[PDB]
Amino acid sequence: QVKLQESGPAVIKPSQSLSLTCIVSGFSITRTNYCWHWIRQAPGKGLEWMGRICYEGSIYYSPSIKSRSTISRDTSLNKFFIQLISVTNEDTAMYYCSRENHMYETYFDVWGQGTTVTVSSAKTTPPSVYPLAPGSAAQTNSMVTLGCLVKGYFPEPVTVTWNSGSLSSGVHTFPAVLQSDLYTLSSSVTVPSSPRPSETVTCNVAHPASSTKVDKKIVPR
Amino acid sequence: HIGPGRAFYT
Amino acid sequence: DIVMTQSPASLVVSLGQRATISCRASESVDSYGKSFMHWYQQKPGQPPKVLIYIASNLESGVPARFSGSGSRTDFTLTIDPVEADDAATYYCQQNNEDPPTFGAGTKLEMRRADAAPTVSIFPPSSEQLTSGGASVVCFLNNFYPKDINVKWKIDGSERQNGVLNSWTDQDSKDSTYSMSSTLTLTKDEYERHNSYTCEATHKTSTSPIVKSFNR
Repeated sequence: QVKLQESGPAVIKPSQSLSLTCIVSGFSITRTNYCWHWIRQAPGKGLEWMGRICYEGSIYYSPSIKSRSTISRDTSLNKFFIQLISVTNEDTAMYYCSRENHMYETYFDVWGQGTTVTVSSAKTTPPSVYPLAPGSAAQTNSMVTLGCLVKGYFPEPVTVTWNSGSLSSGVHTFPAVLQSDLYTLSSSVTVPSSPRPSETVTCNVAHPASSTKVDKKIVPR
Repeated sequence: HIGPGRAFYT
Repeated sequence: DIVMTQSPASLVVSLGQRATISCRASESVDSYGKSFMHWYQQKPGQPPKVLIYIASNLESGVPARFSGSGSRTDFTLTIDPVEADDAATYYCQQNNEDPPTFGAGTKLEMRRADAAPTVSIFPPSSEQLTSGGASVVCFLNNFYPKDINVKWKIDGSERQNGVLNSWTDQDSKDSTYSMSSTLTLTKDEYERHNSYTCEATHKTSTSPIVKSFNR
């Protein structure tokens, strides 16, 4: 039924134009009453409203963005956009588009996933995936933890799954942390000690800003 | 002018 | 325009209990005799989810235990009994006049019985060593509460620095936390020392949980 997908650049040099695109899908920009909004949330902060463009073209901007912003749509493609001129680090945030029934309801009922945007002069560098296999220890109760080390990539984010989504339980995936403009991340899966080594366990990491996708099977040591 | 519809009042 | 003031900024409530978040608006958010302010919930790395709209009305799916109250300038979300899943930030928003505005968020973290950490230590993968680098990794999984201290003792010596720490957010099924430490060494550095160890010290056991290996 409705889908919204934000797309934009992972990274952008300071003092350049951020331009995002929100792609409504399976519902039209112009059905009456809906207004289409942009909301951004700077990391570890609150949602902040940026502006809306209502189904029939009325636009409205948060003062703060007003004079460095331009919200336009494209009625034929069924997508809308926003341009943020002369970005700085305070533009680094997660950007969301959502939908509002402005006549009967007043609230944001559909929201896209949100892309992330990092304003930085750094280079997007792809990730090294290293398997974490228990250094030499079987008969370790009935469970084994194994993990993946995803070291040195930039900008955020990374997806990492285990056995392509099939291992859903036991997984932990820890926030990326910085090592002077480079990220390291890690994920673990605990599994009963019979499917590892016997069955295959693989972490799958994808780091879309560089279109790196690597699978890594955790073999014993 | 407040409330619903506010936006496309016109 | 209206400034939306949520309070408390954060709070810890135990399972089965009641939490009361409140959101105050600098001016009335009312028109057509309805209060046009809504509450949202945002589990981490999830878009906000509507919970309650137009001050009292519950959105489909949101369980019984969410109660939207108040009017004009005074509004109260009440979750009782709190459970697992509600470990999240809650925002209230007005959308009665331009620009619409959000509260600052209230983080609900919530209380369970103190669990102790399953720690796991993993040596370098050969791949990294090949590339001249060596990261030793210790997973201190599934505990409550979050305050936990890790000590990286290589050959008797706490290697003070060269270490990285990340903690999950609270789990939305068992309410725990988990964290990972990455001690990162030069190949050779690692290549000149037979033991490495992480010592988790934490409320549940007075005795630091030690785990180690031969280089």
